[PDB]
Formats: sequence, C-alpha cells, structure tokens
Amino acid sequence: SPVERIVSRDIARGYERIPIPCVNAVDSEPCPSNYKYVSQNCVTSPMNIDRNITHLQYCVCIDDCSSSNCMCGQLSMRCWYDKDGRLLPEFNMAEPPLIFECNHACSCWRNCRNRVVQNGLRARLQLYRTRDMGWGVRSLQDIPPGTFVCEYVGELISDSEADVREEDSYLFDLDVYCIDARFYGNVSRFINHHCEPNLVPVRVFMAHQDLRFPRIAFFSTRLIEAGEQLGFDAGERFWDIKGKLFSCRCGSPKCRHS
Amino acid sequence: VERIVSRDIARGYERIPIPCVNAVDSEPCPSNYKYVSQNCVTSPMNIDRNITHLQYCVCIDDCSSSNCMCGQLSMRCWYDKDGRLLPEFNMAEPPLIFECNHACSCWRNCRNRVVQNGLRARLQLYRTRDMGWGVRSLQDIPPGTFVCEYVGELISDSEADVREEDSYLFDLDNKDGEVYCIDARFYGNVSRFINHHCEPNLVPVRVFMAHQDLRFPRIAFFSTRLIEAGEQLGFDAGERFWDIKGKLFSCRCGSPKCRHS
Amino acid sequence: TKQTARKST
Amino acid sequence: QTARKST
Ligand SMILES: Nc1ncnc2c1ncn2[C@@H]1O[C@H](CSCC[C@H](N)C(=O)O)[C@@H](O)[C@H]1O
Ligand SMILES: Nc1ncnc2c1ncn2[C@@H]1O[C@H](CSCC[C@H](N)C(=O)O)[C@@H](O)[C@H]1O
Ligand SMILES: [Zn+2]
Ligand SMILES: [Zn+2]
Ligand SMILES: [Zn+2]
Ligand SMILES: [Zn+2]
Ligand SMILES: [Zn+2]
Ligand SMILES: [Zn+2]
Ligand SMILES: [Zn+2]
Ligand SMILES: [Zn+2]
Repeated sequence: SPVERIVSRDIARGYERIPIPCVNAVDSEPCPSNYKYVSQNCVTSPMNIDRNITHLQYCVCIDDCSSSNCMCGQLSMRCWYDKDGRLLPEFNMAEPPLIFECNHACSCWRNCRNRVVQNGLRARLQLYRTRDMGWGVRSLQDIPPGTFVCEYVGELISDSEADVREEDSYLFDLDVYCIDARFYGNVSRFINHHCEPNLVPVRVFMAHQDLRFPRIAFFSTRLIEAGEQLGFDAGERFWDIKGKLFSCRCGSPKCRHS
Repeated sequence: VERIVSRDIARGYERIPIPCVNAVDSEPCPSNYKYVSQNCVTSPMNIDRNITHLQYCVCIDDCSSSNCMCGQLSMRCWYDKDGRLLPEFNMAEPPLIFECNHACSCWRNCRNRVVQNGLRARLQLYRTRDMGWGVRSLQDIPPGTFVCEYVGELISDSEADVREEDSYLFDLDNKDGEVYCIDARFYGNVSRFINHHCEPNLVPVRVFMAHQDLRFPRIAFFSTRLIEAGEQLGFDAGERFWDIKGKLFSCRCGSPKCRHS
Repeated sequence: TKQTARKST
Repeated sequence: QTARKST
C-alpha cells in the first residue's frame, strides 16, 4: 500500500482545541468534504429548545461539587466523574443514566468536578482511511476507560423530518427528535459501528435541561490503545434498515449483524 | 486601604479572572445578581438561528482581502492583524460589524474574529468614592481594542418598560416597533458595573457572530483612545438614560465637559 | 419617551 | 423507514 498521505491537517479548521488530521494509507480518496464541519449542534427549522434560564435546576455548592449535596449530582443520580473527569468504575455502561452537568446558574466555579462534556473534545483523534469500511476515526493516544471522547454533533431535527431525509446513514435518535450529521456534523459522523464497541453513548444536559434534546456524548468503555479505531454500537433501529443492504464488517468474533 | 473581596467575580467563566477590590468602605463583593459570561433569556426570544439563514464568506485566505463577504457586510473588515479597529473606523457613527461564523469557509483564526474570542483585557471591579461600583483596567489598553461585551438578559422593549430597576437596561435599537433590550440587573457580566462618563473611553458597537438576526445585535465596547493602567472604564449612556435618571441625580463623571451635571 | 431609563448606542 | 442510530 501507499505511504500514509496527510490529506488534511485539521478537518475542523481550528474549531476544536486540537487539530483532527485526516490521513489515507489506503487509496486516492480525498479528504471527505460532502458536509460542513461544525463543532456544536445546529438547527435549520426552529426546534424551540427551552432556554429560559429560570427553568434550570442548579446547585448551590460551596466546594468543587464532589459532595453528595450537589443538586446536579443528584439529578445524575450521583456525579459519576472522578478527579480526572473519567466515569467511575461503577457507572452502568449497559444502561447509562442521564448526566446533568453543572451550568451557568450553579453557584460553583467553571472548573468544578461536574463539568467534562461541556469542556469539549480533548483527545487526539484522526480521521483515516480503513481497508474495508470507508472512513473511520482512530485515537492517536491511549485513552483510559471512562474518558469523554467526543460528542455526536449535527443538525437537530424532528422525527417526521428524519423520516423524509434521503440519506439516513448519519441519523441518531435522541429519546422524538434526532441529530442528522449528514449536512452538518463533527468528527463523530465518521465513527463506524462495532459489535464489541469501545465507545458508549451517554445522554447529557449542560446549558439547557429541555429533556427532548439530550446531547450525545461518547465515553470509552475500556482502555483504547493508541492507533485503535473508535467504534460504537449503532443499534437495532439502524441495522434493521441497513442490514437489507449490506452486512456488518466489524470483524468481531462476537459480531451480530453479518 | 484596599481589600480584595473576590479573586474572580466571574467564578472562572472568563479567560482571565476579574477581581473585585474595595478601598472605600466595608461592602463585600456584590452578590445580588448572577454573573453570566454570555446573554441569556427568561421568556423566549426566538432568535433566528437557522444555519441556512447565515450569510458567510468563501475566503481561501485569512479573510484579509476586500473579497470577504463578511467584511463586505461590515462595509469593510475593520480589524488589523492584532484585532484592533483601524484608525479610519467611525467611532462617532459605528457601522454594524459582521464577524466570520461557523458557516464561513475560513479557519477559526481568520482576521475577522475578535469579539467572538471574548474578554481578554485585565479588568477589575472596584469601589468608587461616590458612584458605587466601577470597572477599571489593570493595564494599558491601546486604542481600538475590544474591551468587553454588554451581556445580560435579552428582553422585549415592552418588558423593559415595566422593570422597576432600570440602571442596567441597554436598548439594542433606537427605533419603534419590534425592539429588544438587554437587562443586566438580574443576569449580567462585568459590563453591568461600568459607569457613564461624558468623555468616554469606550464606544459600543453592534456586532453579529453566530447568528445574523438583526433584532439582536450584541453590544461590544471598544476603546476610543489609549486607556492607561488604573483608569476607570466609562461609556456614554446616552439621552434615553439621562432623560429619566437626570430627574433623580446629576452626573458625577467629573469631566470638565460634563453634560449631565 | 419610554417609562424606564435605557442606555442607547 | 429511515435508519436511526440508538443510544
Ligand atoms: N460495522 C460496519 N460494517 C460495515 N459498514 C459500516 C460499518 N460501520 C459503518 N459502516 C459504513 O459507514 C456508514 C456509517 S457512517 C460512518 C463513516 C463511513 N465509514 C464513511 O466512510 O463515511 C454505514 O452506513 C456503512 O456504509
Ligand atoms: N456618571 C454617573 N454619575 C452618577 N451615577 C452614576 C454614573 N454612572 C453610573 N452611575 C450609577 O450606577 C448606575 C448604573 S449601573 C453601573 C454600576 C453601579 N455603579 C453599581 O454600583 O452597581 C446608575 O444608575 C447610577 O446609579
Ligand atoms: Zn454542585
Ligand atoms: Zn451544579
Ligand atoms: Zn459544579
Ligand atoms: Zn459486527
Ligand atoms: Zn472571509
Ligand atoms: Zn466569513
Ligand atoms: Zn473569516
Ligand atoms: Zn458627566
């Protein structure tokens, strides 16, 4: 195969806190550009998200929000983040709770314990050309278990609108409303499905608490070694449609959709 | 003698701390409002954030050419390489500024992005001798520099007209009809504490960043001259302020050219 | 006028 | 009748 070619230094055009380069050690496919990279969700037609600041629940903590008196930890069942911003080992990755991070109505500081997803993407990720799966995303560094990796970002749309979108490859159900990353998306639109995934999606609230519109944050379910491809389970709602077209090629010996 | 009564009124929400000091009396840091670093709403304002409604540039450079659409909307791009307004900028009659946005083809570090990068200057909330709290700069600020944004709760003209506390109301438009206001009484940033001065060293400029809903400009204060380390910040609150307030107290800005005393 | 004081640009 | 990913 070819020497690895750098096809973009940063697909995010400087919108993330580190670059996300795109490389291709496989073929002559250019940097994918059939979409607009956005680092945070957007709308076309109005969604009418409740952003009334008086509707936020918030905490009155006088510490770093690591005590069980933190309202925002109570809304999350407990604050699940350790000192390093990783999910505690007791976090239920099979059936995650809703996470309520602290917000601008809370009395606590911007650096309190209960603020991880709102700080954005930190890990060094790379869009790369796979052999048999199109584009995929890898980590350039070791990512310990329980680490916030990236958010599924895109265009917030209604259920009805999602049903008439010609392309459905980039649809994520909220739980109804959807995120479509087809026209507007971030790096997460390129993550492939894996039957034994190293990422789990968690529903998170931050600047608003409109329960119709959780934000989708991927956390590592295990140590992800430098070089490894990122993968999450796309779910039955996906595979029921896409299965009639093509089979899963994740190569797991515990694969469920080939 | 000066006491530091808060190391940061912003609780870490700004890029640098904004300390509060009191060299006058025994008042603690003010706490009867909520500090917020960006505008909020209570009642819905329904700002048009349809991403397909944005006008944007297709620049292949750093947006320093006269082809940049966003510069064109601004009349021209007014920022130099250090992000300060060009000397030709009309501070008596500022144009609307349209910075680049997330729909533009350019990178996040292009020339036409200043107010969206937020407050940078080293500011300090302090107790004045006779005007309550004021805001000073802790460092020299060259002319044409973005100092801070007037941030608060976005409300209609109608609602603003019945707010009993009107010391922190800022009209976004001077016309009749459908118009909006920022109230920094209950939610606001450091700008809520800036006093009126009859010869101001700040001028408010209307700016568009993430959305271009002309009903909701954001209010960015730029320096009109070199502001020296230690100087109090001031802007001209205008006639729609003093027409009400001047019946209650006179201006104490101390300017020899004071117009409201 | 208006009823309440407004700063204006 | 479109594919949606699921949390
Ligand atoms: N486990 C898997 N097996 C086979 N194809 C997959 C897959 N995961 C993702 N894909 C492909 O990628 C699409 C999801 S979008 C993910 C990025 C995509 N590989 C790209 O090149 O842009 C799917 O509809 C399918 O075409
Ligand atoms: N030039 C001036 N002369 C007299 N009072 C002023 C003034 N500029 C501001 N103020 C006072 O401050 C109010 C505007 S809000 C500015 C912050 C205020 N000093 C505070 O302590 O919270 C005015 O209504 C007036 O009460
Ligand atoms: Zn708390
Ligand atoms: Zn909180
Ligand atoms: Zn907190
Ligand atoms: Zn599989
Ligand atoms: Zn441009
Ligand atoms: Zn632009
Ligand atoms: Zn630009
Ligand atoms: Zn005066």
